[PDB]
Amino acid sequence: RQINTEYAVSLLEQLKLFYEQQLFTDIVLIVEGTEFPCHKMVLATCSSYFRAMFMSGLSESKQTHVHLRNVDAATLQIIITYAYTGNLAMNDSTVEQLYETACFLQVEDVLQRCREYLIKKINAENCVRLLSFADLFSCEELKQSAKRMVEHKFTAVYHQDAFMQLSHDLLIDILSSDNLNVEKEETVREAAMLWLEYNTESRSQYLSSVLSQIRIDALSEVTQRAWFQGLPPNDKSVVVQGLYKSMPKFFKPRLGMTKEEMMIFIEASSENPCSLYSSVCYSPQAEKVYKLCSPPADLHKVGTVVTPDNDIYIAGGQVPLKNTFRTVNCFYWFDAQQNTWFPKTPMLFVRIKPSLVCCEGYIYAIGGDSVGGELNRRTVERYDTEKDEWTMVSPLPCAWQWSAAVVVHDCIYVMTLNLMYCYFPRSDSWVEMAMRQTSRSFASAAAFGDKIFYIGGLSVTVEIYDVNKNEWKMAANIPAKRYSDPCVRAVVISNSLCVFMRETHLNERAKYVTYQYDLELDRWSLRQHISERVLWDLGRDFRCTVGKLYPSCLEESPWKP
Amino acid sequence: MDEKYVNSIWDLLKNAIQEIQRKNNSGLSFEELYRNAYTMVLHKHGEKLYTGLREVVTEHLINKVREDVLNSLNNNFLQTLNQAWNDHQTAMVMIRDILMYMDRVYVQQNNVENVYNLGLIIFRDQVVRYGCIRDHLRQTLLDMIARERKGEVVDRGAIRNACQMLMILGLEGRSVYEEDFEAPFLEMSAEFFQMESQKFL
Repeated sequence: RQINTEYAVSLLEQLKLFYEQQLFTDIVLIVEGTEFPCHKMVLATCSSYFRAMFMSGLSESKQTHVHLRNVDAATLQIIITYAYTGNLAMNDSTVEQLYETACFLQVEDVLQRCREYLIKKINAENCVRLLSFADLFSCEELKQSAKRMVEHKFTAVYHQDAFMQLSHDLLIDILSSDNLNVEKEETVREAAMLWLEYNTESRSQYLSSVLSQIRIDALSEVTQRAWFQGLPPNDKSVVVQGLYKSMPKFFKPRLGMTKEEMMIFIEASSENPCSLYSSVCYSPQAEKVYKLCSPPADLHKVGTVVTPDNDIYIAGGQVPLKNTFRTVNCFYWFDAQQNTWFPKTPMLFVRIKPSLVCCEGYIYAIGGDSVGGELNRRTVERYDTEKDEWTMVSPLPCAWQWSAAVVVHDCIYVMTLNLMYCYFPRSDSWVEMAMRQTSRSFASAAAFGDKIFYIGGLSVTVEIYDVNKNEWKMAANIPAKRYSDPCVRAVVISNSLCVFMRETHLNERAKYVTYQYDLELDRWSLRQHISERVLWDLGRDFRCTVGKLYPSCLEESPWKP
Repeated sequence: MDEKYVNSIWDLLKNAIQEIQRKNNSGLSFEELYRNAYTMVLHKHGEKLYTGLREVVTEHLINKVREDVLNSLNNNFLQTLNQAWNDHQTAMVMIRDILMYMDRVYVQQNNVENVYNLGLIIFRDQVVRYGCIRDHLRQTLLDMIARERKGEVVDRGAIRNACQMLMILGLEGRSVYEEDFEAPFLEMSAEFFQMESQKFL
């Protein structure tokens, strides 16, 4: 039995003290002239290479001084101090060299720690770099994660400097995969070309291999003429092998072309009584209802946000204590292919129904019951999508509840009962805006074009605001049946303003129908009526947002018409 | 890098391995070999290293132990076999250390047996399961066990060492050892006990 109370801590601390005082040391590591006196026992128990270094009978087993090369001094020092105290304390810059030295020394625990740290830090730019790093040092988890991140982002960037310097096998795996998040088939062609234009006459065979990989759909466009311009002289059989890649090799449709603009819904009426809420989706064009997996599977009252790059995030929320609703500041992100939710850096305050707004690539969470007992109750907190951290900003002018916030013209706009403030990201300050003549709450707003459409409130209040004009005006009243309480939802659909409303009467069933609204007509034309045979009841606290999803990755929601 | 550099690295590694297998592991460095293995597997040339290791091991076995066992099939045959097995194990200790540093990545990527298992398999194929060594070992073990059963006492720890060697050579369980030992031994025991019962009745 390992008694952790007395001996373990005391033994570890005394070993650390002996290391500090250079006591009972019998082996010293020479690293480019730097001396690291240490013990053989700790190296054997920590590293799987030092055990063979000191146990296997050779000339270095009986050697007081050992000249270990191809290792950095700082990395070896941090590995030794981790072995002597158990704390790694890794930064964000020296992770690559630390992992390389750990792999060379075969220290499993620090290898796993660095693997987890790297798999948690594939943010935006090191994806291709760490993918190449994992290709150099075999790491299945890192390889798969970096491959997915590359298939997600490089398909939208395809210009990274590090991407040019890649091995043939990794590039073939990337290109031949059917996970390319590209809505068009020419971008991958030009990416492959530019990968084969900066290094030509050196990778001509690999040029032919990538040419075959990109396949006929993009092979029949321009590649022949560009290659004729760039081919080496006196090349004949290369023409023969290039001409062959027209008929064969199974031309098939890709997966990234299925970016159907749909609607993501949360907190729906769960089918099985064992579950409370569920997240589902609706297809405006396919006229189908898809489902999504709950991010925590137990926590509710979350807020949604969609970046211009079509990303889904979940922040805040409350979960039942399950003693024998507590608020959690956790964060999550939705995978567009794996149909799962990978968590991210949690917030600093446990918010209830936060309002997340994206602007300038940053996620801004406005209000939502931060802690409630703040000295300055009207505060906010934003997110960094690149650095993966939360930065405090200028707080709210006035404290508001059940508010809504949108982004227009790269500016933060938050709407409340009657007031509105514009937050300047450049100066980090709030400027007073126009005041609504009607006091309505429990409503949301949509940022369509350059006009904010605040719909609903307690109703059918249609108050249109323009940034360039800075005024509030009414347009019309949405046609709804009397003796009902409509639930309005305003969102952009296919670059056209539309609404999604549900009417409920006494002893009557709910009806779902979306209307097409015109700017100059001030009328909601009947666009499409959602049939109850495909979509069932949603509820009251459901939310709506616009985003593109994959039908194959998701699954249809089974429900009897 | 260039093929010349990796060829020279492999040549020196093979020379070091042969020197180790020749009971001369005292004056040989370990850090240099580990660094060369690192720079060899790093450049994604593990297949060549594995093939060269297999070729070197099988050539060394066929040259040394196959000749030694056949040259002493009557003068301490089992003792020489046990000594050869012990020498092979004590060299494969360090061989497996280095090529197991290699094996981590190699068999977590290429899905093959480890170098210790490779050495065990090649030893089984080239020594124990030889066309002449196998039958001679079977005959001598049957003869000595029958003589022990007759009433006179012979060496017993040696048979335990041989059985343990065969069990380790199984490398998965009791697949090879059980057949190779028991089946001729089962038949010999069957005939012996049948004759004994016929005499006793």
